Amino acid sequence: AIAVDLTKLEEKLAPADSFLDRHLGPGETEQRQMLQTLGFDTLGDLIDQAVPPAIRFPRSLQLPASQSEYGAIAQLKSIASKNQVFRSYIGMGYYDTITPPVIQRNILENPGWYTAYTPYQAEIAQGRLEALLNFQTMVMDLTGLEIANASLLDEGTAAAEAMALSYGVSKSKANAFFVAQDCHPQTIEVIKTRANPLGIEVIVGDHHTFSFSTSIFGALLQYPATDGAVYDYRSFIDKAHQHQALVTLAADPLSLTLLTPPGELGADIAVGSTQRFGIPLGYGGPHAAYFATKAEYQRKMPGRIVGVSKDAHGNPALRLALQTRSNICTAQVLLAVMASMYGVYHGSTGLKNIALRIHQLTVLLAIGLKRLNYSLNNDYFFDTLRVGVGEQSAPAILKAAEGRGINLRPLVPGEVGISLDETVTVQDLLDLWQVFAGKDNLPFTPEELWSEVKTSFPADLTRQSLYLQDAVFNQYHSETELLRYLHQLESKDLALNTSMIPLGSCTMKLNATAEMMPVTWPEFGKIHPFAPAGQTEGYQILFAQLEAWLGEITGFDAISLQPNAGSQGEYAGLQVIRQYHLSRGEEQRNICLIPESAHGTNPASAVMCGMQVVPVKCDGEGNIDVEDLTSKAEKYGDRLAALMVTYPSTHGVFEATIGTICDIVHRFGGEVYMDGANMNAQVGLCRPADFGADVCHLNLHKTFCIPHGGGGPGMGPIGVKSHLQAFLPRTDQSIGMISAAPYGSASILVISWMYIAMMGPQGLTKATEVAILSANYMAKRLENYYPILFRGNNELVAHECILDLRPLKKQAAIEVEDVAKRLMDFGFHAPTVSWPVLGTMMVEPTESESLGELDRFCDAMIAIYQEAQAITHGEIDPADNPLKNAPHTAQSLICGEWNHPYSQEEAAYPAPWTKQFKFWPAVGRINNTYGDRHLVCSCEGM
Amino acid sequence: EAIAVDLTKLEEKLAPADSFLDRHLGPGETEQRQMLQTLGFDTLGDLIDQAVPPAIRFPRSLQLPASQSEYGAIAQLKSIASKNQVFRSYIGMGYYDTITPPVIQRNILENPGWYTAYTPYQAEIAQGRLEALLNFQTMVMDLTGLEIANASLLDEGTAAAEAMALSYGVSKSKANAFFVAQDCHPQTIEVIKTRANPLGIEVIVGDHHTFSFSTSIFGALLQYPATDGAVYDYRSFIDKAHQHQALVTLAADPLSLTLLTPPGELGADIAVGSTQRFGIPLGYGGPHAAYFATKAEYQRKMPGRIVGVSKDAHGNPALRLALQTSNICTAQVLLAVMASMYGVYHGSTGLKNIALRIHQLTVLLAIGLKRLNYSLNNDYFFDTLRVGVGEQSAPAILKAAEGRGINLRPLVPGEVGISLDETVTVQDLLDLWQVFAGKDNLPFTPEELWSEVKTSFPADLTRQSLYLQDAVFNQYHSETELLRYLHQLESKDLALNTSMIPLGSCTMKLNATAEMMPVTWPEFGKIHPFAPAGQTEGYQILFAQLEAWLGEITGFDAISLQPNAGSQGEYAGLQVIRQYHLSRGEEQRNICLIPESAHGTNPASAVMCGMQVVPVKCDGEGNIDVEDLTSKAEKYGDRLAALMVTYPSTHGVFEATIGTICDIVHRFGGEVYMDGANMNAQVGLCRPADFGADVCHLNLHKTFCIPHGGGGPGMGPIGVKSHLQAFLPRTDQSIGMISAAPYGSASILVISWMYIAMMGPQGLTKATEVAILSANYMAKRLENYYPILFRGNNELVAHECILDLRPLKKQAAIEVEDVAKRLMDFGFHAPTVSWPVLGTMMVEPTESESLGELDRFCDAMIAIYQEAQAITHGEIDPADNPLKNAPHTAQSLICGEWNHPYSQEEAAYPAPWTKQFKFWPAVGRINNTYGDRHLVCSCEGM
Repeated sequence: AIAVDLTKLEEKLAPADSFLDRHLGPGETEQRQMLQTLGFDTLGDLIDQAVPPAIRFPRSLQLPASQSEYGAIAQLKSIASKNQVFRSYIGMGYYDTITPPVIQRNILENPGWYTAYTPYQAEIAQGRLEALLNFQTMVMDLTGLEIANASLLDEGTAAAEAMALSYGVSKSKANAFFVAQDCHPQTIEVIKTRANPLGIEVIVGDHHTFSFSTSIFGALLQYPATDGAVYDYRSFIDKAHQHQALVTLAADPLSLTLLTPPGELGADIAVGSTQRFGIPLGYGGPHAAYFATKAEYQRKMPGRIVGVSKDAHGNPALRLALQTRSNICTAQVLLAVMASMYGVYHGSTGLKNIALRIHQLTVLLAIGLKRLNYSLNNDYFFDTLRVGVGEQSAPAILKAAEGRGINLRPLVPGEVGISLDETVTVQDLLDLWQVFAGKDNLPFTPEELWSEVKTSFPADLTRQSLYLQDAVFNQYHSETELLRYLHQLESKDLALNTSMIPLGSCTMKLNATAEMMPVTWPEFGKIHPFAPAGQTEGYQILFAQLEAWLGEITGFDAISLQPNAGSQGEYAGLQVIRQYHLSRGEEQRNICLIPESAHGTNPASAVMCGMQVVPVKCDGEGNIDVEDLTSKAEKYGDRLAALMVTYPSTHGVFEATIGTICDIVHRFGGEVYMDGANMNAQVGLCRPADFGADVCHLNLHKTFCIPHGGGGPGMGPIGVKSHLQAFLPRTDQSIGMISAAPYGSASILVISWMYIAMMGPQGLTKATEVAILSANYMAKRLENYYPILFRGNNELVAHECILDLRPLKKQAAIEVEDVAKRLMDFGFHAPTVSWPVLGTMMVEPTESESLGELDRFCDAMIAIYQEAQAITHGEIDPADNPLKNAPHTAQSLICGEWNHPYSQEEAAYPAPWTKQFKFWPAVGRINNTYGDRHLVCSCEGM
Repeated sequence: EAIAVDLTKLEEKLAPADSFLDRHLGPGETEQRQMLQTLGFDTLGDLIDQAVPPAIRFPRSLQLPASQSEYGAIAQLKSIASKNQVFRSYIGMGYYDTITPPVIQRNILENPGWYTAYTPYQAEIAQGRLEALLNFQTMVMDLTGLEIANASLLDEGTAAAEAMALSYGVSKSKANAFFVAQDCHPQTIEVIKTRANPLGIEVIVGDHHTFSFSTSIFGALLQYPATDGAVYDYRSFIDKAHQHQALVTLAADPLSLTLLTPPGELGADIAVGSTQRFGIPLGYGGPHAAYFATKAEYQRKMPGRIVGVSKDAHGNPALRLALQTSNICTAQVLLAVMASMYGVYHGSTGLKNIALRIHQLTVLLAIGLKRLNYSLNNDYFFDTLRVGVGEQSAPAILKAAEGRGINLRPLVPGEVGISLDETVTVQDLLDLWQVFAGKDNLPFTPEELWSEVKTSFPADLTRQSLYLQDAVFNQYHSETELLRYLHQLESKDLALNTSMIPLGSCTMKLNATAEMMPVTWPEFGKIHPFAPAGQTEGYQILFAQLEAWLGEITGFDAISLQPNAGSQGEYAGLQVIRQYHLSRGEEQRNICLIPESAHGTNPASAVMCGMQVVPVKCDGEGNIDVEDLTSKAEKYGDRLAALMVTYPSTHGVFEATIGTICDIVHRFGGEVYMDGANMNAQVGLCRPADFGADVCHLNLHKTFCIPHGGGGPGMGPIGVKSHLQAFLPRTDQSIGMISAAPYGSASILVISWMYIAMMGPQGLTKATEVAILSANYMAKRLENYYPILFRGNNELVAHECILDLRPLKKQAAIEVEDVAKRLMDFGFHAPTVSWPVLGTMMVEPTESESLGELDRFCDAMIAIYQEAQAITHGEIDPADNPLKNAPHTAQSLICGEWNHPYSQEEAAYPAPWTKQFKFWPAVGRINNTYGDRHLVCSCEGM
């Protein structure tokens, strides 16, 4: 009414700063130029010919009008202010921690560290690869095990991965997995949810009293336990081995500075969270989980691993190793970088002092509580006490704590848990004692307790082995030293603050500063995921709005924000479809149709969901073969569970048959799952639910601006129709838990909230249309040099195109890898290489890159084409030329004798923009086969 | 408490926590012991006893709060900050809220790559900030319509005082009066009067309309728009002033100049103002870059620094500081960079739209206030209304406003001022109307007023000329584009995130992340400097603590935090001394003794203070000649105002005679002023007040961690003895105002508070001691290669040493400049060149740099020594060698023919560390003489 009058007044005013104009690369003049090149009169005409009219969304998205960056920040601040930052001593796998300011500013808030993606092009990712190598080394050192990966999603899913590995290397027919009842309860739920579709029996009970009478293939033990108790697990481990089972310890890595580590205990696998290595609570995440095991299991290791290899010059160089190896894809790289830098900055001595101090404060707390006549049940503990208070006092104690802004853990009636952490001071101790005392004057003085403190553990739990002894953990302890180390690593990596990284299937669009800013507000970053609901009302509002907006964008009736990667979204989606068929009394439906062009996460997820994968052929033009789909649907009619489809296709094509395809699947009793990684071609133009999908996931780290983080973090929320809503993961019928935290990595959800709020309905749709314009523009510019492999109706692509480089191989013996490395010399990260089609490149510019930048990339590809033609025409040595020898380091050009049939200038400055700004490749071409032959995954190798 | 001290004893029993001192210091205990052994001492304490004269050694610990961790100090400051209230201030008076584009906040203001280097003395490794400054000059020239502009001044009022001084210098008449319009901002008037006082300049303050020109003036200052908002046509006043041989300065709001006819077109001779509202936080006063623009004829008369376009050795364009009576040194570079990036990001169209919108909202506001029967006094305005409400209503309106978190400006009884700004929304106007209406239901609807708005100005005030038409202001409007432009410029510059910058007299120590963080908390950054005291209690506590702490460190009885540079500190100190002599009835005391080794700011400040400078000899050993001092003090006995002394000397030496020197000055009736730029050799070891200084300034941006900013911002607080306290600048006896804001750049004072709070008394003293250790270590390493020019008693230096490079000139025809450029090829910024002694380098490592870093720098100097020896010995051409051809760009090594008697590898990788990480000089050696000959100070030239 008045808001309406004001809104109308505001529209009369001179135009304010529109975030849309900062998010888009091409402005209106640049857009018109691109349309002229394509032969289209208007953007509307292009879009009307690209998107099949039938699936087209017939109206504007119903979303709030766009806000300025300033206004959206103000609105979110108001929301955030409703959260309450307590001192949470809840524990359960999340403990407050001090992020060193230098790491917060120069990594977490530095787009040089958070904008690149998975290190597919290793020669221009040595910086984050080194940080990941440090992460692996820290994990190996602390756990006492032989190999570790470059992170998993969270503790619970890492434990589930340990269950999967154990099942896979089992010698027996055992079908049961033992889970100690004192694992964190969310871990137990994640495990059960993963075991269910596989028919694995999960036995949950006291590890002291497990009979080994039912055969098990593995066991999971918590160290220290969820209630804080430290046990000697050696005899359990011995018996498990006698019964042909592997043992996984979920072990707190900070505690391992003091306690005998899994490796020395005889454990086969160790998992856990590195959250308390300086990563914000984040109301659940993101935090890098670790996974360590024996070298003999390396081929079964989930996720990615950094290995030390050598380059063309014989110099040490890092790369992702053993890539032939779970459905995990995007992981938690940025947070693994942060955790390893926490280890670098603190060193072995600093880390140990952090744990010692925590343990001393906990022992002191215990002594004081004993004097207050409370019962203390943990014989030994690291940071966590189990306190017997009685049913009558427990609620009153919890309430008194809350009165002082403190949360404790309700365990069982009459018992309360307290977990201390790096933030705890002696003043916090006093608060706790006064809360338990029920009065401020205590029967002891704090200092007098110290003489009674024994902080030692028994010999059989006392660690003697050293850790973090490599120079990297000792050399960078001044702030200035770490600043410089971070800077030198960062300078090796080509990220979005340098040039466009046109990775097909990845959507490397703008990660706007205003979107990133709220992630580190304490009101979002400092909340424990299991804090009482009364303290998290701001997050509640954030979730409700995001659920509504993503529901409107996808057309789905219900949204789950829990899954913390695309892979997890797919898995959650298939789990809900499975639960749906069971709810109908249709237990025999386990066939999952998957087109041959699908992302590899798809069939991996289906198999984890107990489904049998049946491939569906692609036709002559690369599209889903409808006849073949129909034939297979008919054949598996009684058993059809699902079709997993990506729209537009992984070929970058808008198939007009998508509706017909969904009808066929439904006709034969299946559900339709849509992989939503290509949603950047859809938003505002079409909605998955409207054309027949029953469920989809979204990659917020592709389409909705969560940064690529060097390979994580992501979020993979799912949308479902009403008939599936009852089965969504918990926040009688739920599938259980998919992620360890109820809302996964909640803190980063503010990024996508900010994007939607600043773009508004017209803005979001314009972004999609420009993403499509730019993809078609590059295809048009390059089509005479590299065949465009797949095109849709009207000869248009969607948001990405595939360039066929196979002719270059035939004509000049030039490999796709050669072109990828040569682009480095032009100052560019290669697009997606050899997926979904071997020997090709899939290029996705997104809407955020300017025409000048698109033209530079096209000009680079055209120059490389002309270099390849020189080889073809025999105008230069086919084995010794810039393509074969790329990337060219400065040292390779400047040092030693130059024996090539081309100039150093041709090598380093092959385009004029490189003489304005030169990005230097840090190492020469990395020998891939050598690194896999000789797996070296720790700093000892460098 | 009691209990508090008991918690302290307990905490001390715990395992050692992360201590900020160990992050601040470069060398740890092991490294310190190694350095001490090379010096022939066992302990640092024993070395310090020999370095500092026993007579002046502070005999106890500093009385300061015990050190806090980074986490604890942040928490303490946060609780202080929370006592400030962030209102919507429409106070105006030269400060207007503005939106700092998040991308600029994150990637410049919060990026140590932009804030850690200092003045661009070595242009070849500072092209990035030099370009940003060129953009700033261009922006100022375009908007003001004047021919030249500098690279920033300290604030608006001092810029106007600089304009007064320029006008005085060029006047040929006997005119002694300067006219200041009474509608200038009142703080501007007081700064002007304070500067005019010691020079005997008559300041006439009155209505410009009625100034008679009867009294001869040399200059006039007019405010545009006026402080009460009114926009006047100043052409006729300017014409009359010129007929009376006076220069006219307009203090002109640069945002308003997107709409209003600019000073140049009006006939103005000089334009000054603040660029604060180009996206710089209010900062409770600063820091903000002021501008100064004038006609080309007055170019050798311009205060401050200016960037000019020149060319390098290869003929390519390159920037440098050009044209090397004002005392200004450190300016506001970082904030000039921010303001220029605001111009780059918004462009001419964007800036104009921001101004148009503000003006439209202001016209809307006035129309509504009129409908409410209020009197609107400004015929024309930009953003500021003068509202007649009557004496009775004014207090109730101001209070109602405060009730909604709004500050208005009390002008005169019965009149209220309102200045709108970039943050203002239609919702804010509604609040304003309701506050003035005294109720929420208005007799009009917001939108219905729009038909009445006439936002045009008369033709004589309407700007037609264009601005910001250069490509740089058009090409970077997407966030991705600006991110990449910022990153490219940043990459050209060598800052503290790369390597040590051992600039003598500059103290390039750690600017710790924890110190920098609170600068951008809204509770510090978003407060108007003239907000009511009730809203700034957090700042009140901050100032009181900093004053107490700096008082304890210096031994002085009172501290003024107002002066916003070392130069301003010196000037404020001499003003207080002058006022002191006046208060005793001793008007004839105007002689200022100044040793010949003093920083050039010293005599400039003395002259601005109406004093006659008398030099004092420095002896053969480099020290103040006590016999000469005594003779000059005797000779000028009855006229002696002051001695300005630096301790330790500008030669880096603790003179044992300092106390005797002070006694002599006092004996002859003078005061002692100490230049405190070398306080990094003093903290905890001696105190100026204790050995006889009456007043000193501190450079917070040297000794106390405020970052160097690429050449600003700084703060120069002064400490005085009790007998001078009455005369301190205002926040019957005060000297008036030295800075435009009562606490200068208040927001950056949190940096020094954080440093002191985290270091504690032992930490601060250890820092001083390690700074002395490291300087001595370098001197010892280098002494057989480069003569150490001045040493104290016991053969030790203080915190810096002077390397004599003059023999190289005699032997090899090598200049200091050659060595400075060659260091670039080793990855180092040169130390201080040719000051205080021509042909030498003064090296100050500070305590924050590691032994490894100190050793790399010494090793580089030793390799250069050997390169010079090769020339001396005829082993390499004396004209064609790496010293003469430095710095070497990558392109000069890679492109074209290589015709040198040394290899490209010897040029680019002269030391092993350069093969681990190489910093590339962006340009070759810049031609200095050519640049000054052909002064080009705008983007037009490059």
